[PDB]
Amino acid sequence: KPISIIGVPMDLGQTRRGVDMGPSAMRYAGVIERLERLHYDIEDLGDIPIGKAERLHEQGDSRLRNLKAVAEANEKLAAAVDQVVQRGRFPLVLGGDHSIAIGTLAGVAKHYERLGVIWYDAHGDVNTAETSPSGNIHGMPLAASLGFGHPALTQIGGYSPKIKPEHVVLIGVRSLDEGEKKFIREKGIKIYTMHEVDRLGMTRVMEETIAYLKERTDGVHLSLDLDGLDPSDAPGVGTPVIGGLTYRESHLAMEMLAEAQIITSAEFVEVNPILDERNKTASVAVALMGSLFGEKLM
Amino acid sequence: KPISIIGVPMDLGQTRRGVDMGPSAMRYAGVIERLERLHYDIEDLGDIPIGKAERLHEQGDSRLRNLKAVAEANEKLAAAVDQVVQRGRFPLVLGGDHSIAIGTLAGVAKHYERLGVIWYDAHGDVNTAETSPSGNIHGMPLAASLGFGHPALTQIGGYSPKIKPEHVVLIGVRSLDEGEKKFIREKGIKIYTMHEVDRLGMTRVMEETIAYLKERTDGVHLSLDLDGLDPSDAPGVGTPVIGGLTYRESHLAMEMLAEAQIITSAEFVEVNPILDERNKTASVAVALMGSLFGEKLM
Amino acid sequence: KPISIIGVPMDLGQTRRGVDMGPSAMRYAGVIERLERLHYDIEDLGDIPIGKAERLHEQGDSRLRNLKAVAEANEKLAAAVDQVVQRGRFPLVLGGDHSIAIGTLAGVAKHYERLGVIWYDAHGDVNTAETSPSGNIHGMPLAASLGFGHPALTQIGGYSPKIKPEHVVLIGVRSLDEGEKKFIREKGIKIYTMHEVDRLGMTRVMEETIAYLKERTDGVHLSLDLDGLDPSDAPGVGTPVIGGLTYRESHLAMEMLAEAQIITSAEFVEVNPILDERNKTASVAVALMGSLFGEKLM
Amino acid sequence: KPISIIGVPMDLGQTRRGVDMGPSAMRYAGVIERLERLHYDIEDLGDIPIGKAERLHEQGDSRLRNLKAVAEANEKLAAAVDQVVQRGRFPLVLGGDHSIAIGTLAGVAKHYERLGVIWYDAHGDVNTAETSPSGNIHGMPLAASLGFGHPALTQIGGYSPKIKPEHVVLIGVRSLDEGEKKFIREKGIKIYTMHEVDRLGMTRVMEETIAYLKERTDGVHLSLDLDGLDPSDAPGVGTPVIGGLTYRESHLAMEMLAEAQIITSAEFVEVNPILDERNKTASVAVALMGSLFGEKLM
Amino acid sequence: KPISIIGVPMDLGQTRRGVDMGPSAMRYAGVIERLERLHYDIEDLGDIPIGKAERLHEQGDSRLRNLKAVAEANEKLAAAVDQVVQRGRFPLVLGGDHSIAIGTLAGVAKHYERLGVIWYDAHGDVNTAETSPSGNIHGMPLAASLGFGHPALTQIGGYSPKIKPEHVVLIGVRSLDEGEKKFIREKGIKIYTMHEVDRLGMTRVMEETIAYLKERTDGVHLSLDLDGLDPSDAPGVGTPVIGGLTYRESHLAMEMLAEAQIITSAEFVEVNPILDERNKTASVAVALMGSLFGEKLM
Amino acid sequence: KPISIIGVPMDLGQTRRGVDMGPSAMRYAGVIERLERLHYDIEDLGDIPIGKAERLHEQGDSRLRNLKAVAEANEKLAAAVDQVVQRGRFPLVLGGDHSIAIGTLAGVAKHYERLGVIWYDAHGDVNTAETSPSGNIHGMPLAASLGFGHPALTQIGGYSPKIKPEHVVLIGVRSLDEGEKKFIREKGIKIYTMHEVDRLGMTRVMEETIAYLKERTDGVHLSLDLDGLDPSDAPGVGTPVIGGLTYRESHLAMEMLAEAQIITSAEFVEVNPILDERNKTASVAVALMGSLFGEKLM
Ligand SMILES: NC(=[NH2+])NCCC[C@H](N)C(=O)O
Ligand SMILES: NC(=[NH2+])NCCC[C@H](N)C(=O)O
Ligand SMILES: NC(=[NH2+])NCCC[C@H](N)C(=O)O
Ligand SMILES: NC(=[NH2+])NCCC[C@H](N)C(=O)O
Ligand SMILES: NC(=[NH2+])NCCC[C@H](N)C(=O)O
Ligand SMILES: NC(=[NH2+])NCCC[C@H](N)C(=O)O
Ligand SMILES: NC(=[NH2+])NCCC[C@H](N)C(=O)O
Ligand SMILES: NC(=[NH2+])NCCC[C@H](N)C(=O)O
Ligand SMILES: NC(=[NH2+])NCCC[C@H](N)C(=O)O
Ligand SMILES: NC(=[NH2+])NCCC[C@H](N)C(=O)O
Ligand SMILES: NC(=[NH2+])NCCC[C@H](N)C(=O)O
Ligand SMILES: NC(=[NH2+])NCCC[C@H](N)C(=O)O
Ligand SMILES: [Mn+2]
Ligand SMILES: [Mn+2]
Ligand SMILES: [Mn+2]
Ligand SMILES: [Mn+2]
Ligand SMILES: [Mn+2]
Ligand SMILES: [Mn+2]
Repeated sequence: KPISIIGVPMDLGQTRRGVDMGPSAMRYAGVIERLERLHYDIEDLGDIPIGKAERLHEQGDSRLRNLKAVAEANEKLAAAVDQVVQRGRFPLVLGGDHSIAIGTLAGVAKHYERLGVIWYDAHGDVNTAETSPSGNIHGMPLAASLGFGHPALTQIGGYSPKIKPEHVVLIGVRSLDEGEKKFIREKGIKIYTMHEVDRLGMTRVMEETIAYLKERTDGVHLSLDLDGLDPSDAPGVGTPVIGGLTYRESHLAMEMLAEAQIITSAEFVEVNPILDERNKTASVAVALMGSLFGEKLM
Repeated sequence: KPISIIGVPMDLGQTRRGVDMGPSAMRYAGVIERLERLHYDIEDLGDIPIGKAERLHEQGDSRLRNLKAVAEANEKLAAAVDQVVQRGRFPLVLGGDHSIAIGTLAGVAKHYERLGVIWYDAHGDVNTAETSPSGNIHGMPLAASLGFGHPALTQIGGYSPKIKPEHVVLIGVRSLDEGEKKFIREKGIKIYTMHEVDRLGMTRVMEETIAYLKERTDGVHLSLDLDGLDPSDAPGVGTPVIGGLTYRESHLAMEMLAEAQIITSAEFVEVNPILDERNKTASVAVALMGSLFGEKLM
Repeated sequence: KPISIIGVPMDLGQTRRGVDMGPSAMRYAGVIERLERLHYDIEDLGDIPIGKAERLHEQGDSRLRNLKAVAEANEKLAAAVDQVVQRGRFPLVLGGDHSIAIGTLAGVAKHYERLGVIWYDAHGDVNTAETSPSGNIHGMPLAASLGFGHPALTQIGGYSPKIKPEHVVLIGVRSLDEGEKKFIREKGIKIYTMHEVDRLGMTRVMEETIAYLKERTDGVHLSLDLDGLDPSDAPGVGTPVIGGLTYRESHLAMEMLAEAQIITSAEFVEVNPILDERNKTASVAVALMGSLFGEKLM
Repeated sequence: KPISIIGVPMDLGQTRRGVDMGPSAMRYAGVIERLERLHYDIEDLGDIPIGKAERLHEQGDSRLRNLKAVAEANEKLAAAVDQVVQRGRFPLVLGGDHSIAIGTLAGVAKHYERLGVIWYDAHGDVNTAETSPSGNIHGMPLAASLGFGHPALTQIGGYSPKIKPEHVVLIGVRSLDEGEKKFIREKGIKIYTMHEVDRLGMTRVMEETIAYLKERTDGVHLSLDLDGLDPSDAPGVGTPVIGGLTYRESHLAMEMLAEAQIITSAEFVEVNPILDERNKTASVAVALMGSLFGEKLM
Repeated sequence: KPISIIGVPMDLGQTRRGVDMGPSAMRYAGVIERLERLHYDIEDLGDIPIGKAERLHEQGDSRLRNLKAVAEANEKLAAAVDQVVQRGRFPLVLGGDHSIAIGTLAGVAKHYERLGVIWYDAHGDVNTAETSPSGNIHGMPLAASLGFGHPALTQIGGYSPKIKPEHVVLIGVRSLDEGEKKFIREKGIKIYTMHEVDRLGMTRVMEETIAYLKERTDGVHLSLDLDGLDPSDAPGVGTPVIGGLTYRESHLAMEMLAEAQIITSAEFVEVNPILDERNKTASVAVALMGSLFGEKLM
Repeated sequence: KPISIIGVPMDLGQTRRGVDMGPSAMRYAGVIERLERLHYDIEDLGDIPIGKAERLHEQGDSRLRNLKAVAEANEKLAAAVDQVVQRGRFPLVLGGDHSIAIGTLAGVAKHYERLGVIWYDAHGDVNTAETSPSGNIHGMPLAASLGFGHPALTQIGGYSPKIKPEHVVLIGVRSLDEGEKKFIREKGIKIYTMHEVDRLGMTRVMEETIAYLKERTDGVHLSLDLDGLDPSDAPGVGTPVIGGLTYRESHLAMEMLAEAQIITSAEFVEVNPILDERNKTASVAVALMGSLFGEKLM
């Protein structure tokens, strides 16, 4: 299926500047060339216009920092993504902090009976203004997409929820806030923390994830945060957490997903050139995209 | 069970200075705060007074360097540990070189009918003055505790042996002197070298270890030497050996032990701030203690 | 004098992508905050719109790569800069590759009888299509400003030359093409290569430079390329050359310039976040700007 | 079986200078002492004389760089190796780029009815002048030994082919040219790329490899290219590819081979001191040789 | 003159733990052997007992963190130092944060009519509770010794001030708070910031410093903070500031002081093993002490 | 004057293996191409055959390790060098440990009435079997050439001494054994240790050196040991000593020598690829040769 790339230069979901340079860092890491080689009809729809944040003290949210600008940028993204899907193309969203997942899922979910989600990440991203310890919206996209959070976030695209808890699989988690542990536990979300990855191995984790979703969804969205990889492999992220997934485990994951042919949309986020070492993180993302989209060693 | 921390600023078991700073390096890495967060009644009983070495020339044996100071400090440690156990508290000993294991086991073992031991280490520590290639007592604590070695060491606490060979499990070993291989083989001590870790995987090694001990001991003492981890993960040790256990394998091990609820005493040793990089090793030790004591990602 | 910042996201002057992210990397390194603290009336006029390059094979220049887009972007910059000067403000241009110096000098020079230039750089940037070994325009701005090169470049702003050879001082040079050595020699341009910096010392080099220009110009433009600093101090540049000026020599230079009060316009260029280590180079630039604009240790 | 070491200071199989220093870098890393310690009768037959290449423009094929010199040096190697085998000794060849495998296999194969080969490498080394993207002969030894390529290479030792496709096992591959993928696929060569190693685990890949070959060969030659290991473990190679085999996986592999007792000849190649960090790569090779030849941790 | 070493395991002058390990890190870096080699009668009087701080909320001033404990420990130090001077020995104090200078100067100054001070540091350490931006007493010792600050600090040893402004020389300064710049300016304290060191050169700064003090004091105390050196040379400090003095400049400084024979007491402070790389900073301090005490290359 | 390169793969003057790879490490760093570019008639006469060391036990002196092999290789070198000089060519010797200086000076000195020597090094190399703390001949070449030492070394080439003490200038020294300090002092050899370099500056040291020699010699031999540079700039040496000459000071020195036109022979020694980082040291040596032989930045 033809691919359409949409860059979302978003950093309002968190406080570290530079993550808005992620889309172009990845473009410069050769994302187009990489995919063209796989003989794909690849189109780059450019970047979503992101607005600026007003004085924190002058406006609305500390438990929900930059809510208006984040909700507006996400409305735009949701529309762009909805259109690509309508054109029968695969939407490949390049971030940008994880708050953009709200817009991506808003544009995709409407097109599926039961959209599944694989959240490849070191965190849960299931906080609400009530549970968030930072007020950073990039830590709330999954919860918001499940229909939990501020209506400005849960209603993007004009509907909610975008997905169901039983159709979500978290992989690589190693940092959850107490409220999130409760959320995950209570909503019954399938989660493979680093304990399970270490204990079962990435092959088994992926086999189970693929079988679980394939068995109950009609589409699967891959939401990959580079912080899911160990900081030694992906240093250019704002919220690094040691003891993460390796470069190889990640390529294996992408290769098994490609093999399964279940991924119908994807986004690579949190690439921050300014916290990186010579674009290493953007390069890992592009390599991972190569695997996801069909590259084979043999 | 409430925890009592006992620091043992010992460096007389070997020749590299600085390992006596281990206890405070770990305190500075936040060992108390870390454990308090797990809702533990944690108490820090301070440090065991360690004496200074006698004239190297007038000293008893080059095969048993600093024997008297080491045996004396170990008598004190054994008494302090014995008391904690008698008070119904879990003794958490922070070293200090591995020779302090002699004192820790002397204070604990008397309270169990069949105390088991998990020796997480890159070496065997089962040398005697006859087999030791260095004369360093930190390479003899396991043998001494099994009743093999100089009486000044084997009789600490007034009894011997502290444990039986069939109740010991070595994990992560990758450097054994010939006499130690003979000792292990002949005493029939269960051992998982890096070959078995690489071949079987940490999960299986831990499962087997836990089941083996759970099946025949009434208490288990964890004796963890930071040199058991790869020098890239724990550079601050006096006897580093490449090709070691990773950060994740070590957390998995601690998590599986926590889950099993078999650890009744523990000690983290050989942290040397002076051979380290910004307290990285003390930090790893504290993180490992967090997993051992119940932290869960989910 | 009030400062007006103009970002020029230019990378068409050379081939390494990412240098177009320099303006924002510096903004993120805190350029505004830094200058505001010096109690300056600082204004950020945003970025100059840069056009895209057409197929190399489809258009005009290999000895003059991206000539049209480079000349057009420079016309825009020249206008923006001209306006700031007319408003009686100091133009502070943030790049972007060095080809933007063509536009900056085009906007400034018209306002001075004898504008002097200090070219802080590892190279000479005095090539023409005839002498250029790469066809990269970022290696021709000085020559073009002196009136030597393609008319599309020498006539920006509608006049030429912008400056005279006798009013130019090169500092930190350690890589000159043969044609450039001839150019410098023949035009009689004052140059302090690393040999002179090593031999005389930065204090003497700066004293002489300041006295030389102060004695014959009515304004001095500082054109600072980060590659002038050693790659160990400023790794984020496309054309690094070892054995460069140190962090301290650079701050000394800026401090002596501030003291002299001869700098009437300035530009910091070649900052490339994508070839950098955690924004180190953008940070050095901002620190250097702090010194240039008056910061004092005492 | 006694061992005879043969150094082959070859760099003509590729373009990076320095790989000719590999034999001595390994000698300096202690290859002799390491093996003597295992109680081996070890003999160092010195180095095979390598000639200098003729003028490239006067050379016969650009798709076959340095063909004459490489074929010549290979004839000499084949003779020396043939002799060692005839003397009832194990030939241990130290390189030198991988093109020397042509000579090693030429001297060995003639002595076996069905010689098996384990190609521990990141590449396939199955190119021909037609498929080679570089013209570097170090990327053609496996194909040449299988009887595919220039006769100057396929006829070394006066016979062909040296081995059959069904007796070859590639391990650690992560970089194959299209022509090579077709070659491997069509010749039906057993291959375990990083996908399989990641998916199945080294233990299983080795068990299967050993069982497969043991079941159909009368001798097995190990041709180990240090680039098979991750560049972080073995940086001193001319063709590094990230996402490689770890230090531990490699020792496990060697240990399982030693255990199986199937290796009848071996060669360690591509060590380049000039692209290395303090002889790290030569040291790894020597340590792997120690495992291959019988070292045991327990 | 015989030397008496006094360790002061102090970290209460600031907030980073570990600087209390400085005295022993330097002992382990070989301070005694180094000095014995210079044929000195060296004596190690051990460490000054430091108390623990009282509850912050129950403390008297947040602008003066740990005031009681710091003042107490300083009284003890002053007494020990006073005693060494009375015995006709040179007091060599090892820290420990810079707040200990209050105690060192208190024990020394009383023995001189006009004690001079050389403050080798990146900061001024001339803050008061009013000007301090942190409330950390390690940033107030110079002012306190000059008689400016809380009486608990200014009256240590029972007298004040210990020294006069005209007898103080600051070298290597590159970080002064506004209040401190005003203080230095108004008290007329001689200061050589990095600008002067860069501009004049270390040789000239030292010649002038030595001549200035030699001309008006009857004793000179060297108070050397390792943060005065660049963080690349001395990473183990709590308040690092880039663009510092080099390893060579520091040895030159010590060598010129030794040559001048004006140093009558000294202290090396802020060494923090826990923020260091393999005891590098403690080693630098010891090497500098070797130069200060007479080592000569020729 | 045409240049003739003579490689001397010598490591018998010391104990660390690998320095014998120095000549080719430098050839691989492009020494020929570098000099050809300067329009030199450059000829590479290959390498001097070096013999293997005798049984350590049956060897002549532990105070003169490998004396016979070292003296023999030096006889050969002296002859090869003597010939080059007789052919009117400049002898450029590449080492190899510093003991080869004995042979280089033996072949050159006979052709001058008063040959001067510039010993660019971190050590003095003026030990004898009596003063040597190691027995390593690479620490005795200067003394031997001055006629002090074992006759097997002092009589190479059949005459002695090769040079006079008043015609020698040591630069960069920072490590002298006591006997060497006495030797230097008593023979009245001109020496600029790091103290003088730090105090006077490289420019002044070079000016003085050049004038001193120019005023009394008819030829000057440059004997440059890479250990003269700081280990951070030249890590690939067997006897590194911190606090050395920088990359720039070394280029300045070479440039001033080139300018003076006094160097009539030269040798670059102690490059050890095996203790280096990606051939960095050989690269520095080649760059230095480029400056020595006339390269100019301007
Ligand atoms: N997309 C991310 N990087 N999320 C990190 C979230 C961290 C933390 N749970 C928070 O809510 O602040
Ligand atoms: N299997 C693992 N890698 N576990 C990591 C656990 C780390 C630590 N105990 C935490 O809770 O953050
Ligand atoms: N606890 C330790 N670090 N032990 C290291 C022992 C090393 C060696 N086996 C010895 O006996 O000397
Ligand atoms: N499975 C492993 N990691 N084995 C490591 C063995 C290394 C080497 N053969 C030794 O005996 O030291
Ligand atoms: N602004 C620059 N970085 N210029 C580098 C120019 C390098 C070289 N002289 C060229 O013309 O290609
Ligand atoms: N004084 C200096 N740093 N000179 C550097 C010269 C480097 C080299 N000879 C060149 O021409 O590029
Ligand atoms: N032995 C090697 N390093 N081979 C690398 C081969 C790389 C590539 N397949 C080629 O044929 O050029
Ligand atoms: N299992 C793995 N590690 N696979 C790595 C594949 C990397 C990438 N897709 C390639 O073809 O180069
Ligand atoms: N001894 C020191 N490290 N002093 C640092 C002082 C920093 C700052 N001027 C303060 O008063 O907080
Ligand atoms: N000569 C120097 N190195 N000056 C450094 C000054 C740095 C900067 N202007 C500051 O005030 O922090
Ligand atoms: N060329 C050298 N690297 N010489 C080092 C000499 C070191 C010491 N002075 C010795 O005589 O052993
Ligand atoms: N000016 C210098 N850099 N001197 C370095 C001297 C270092 C030390 N005192 C020694 O004798 O080794
Ligand atoms: Mn996320
Ligand atoms: Mn141990
Ligand atoms: Mn430039
Ligand atoms: Mn290969
Ligand atoms: Mn201070
Ligand atoms: Mn030397």
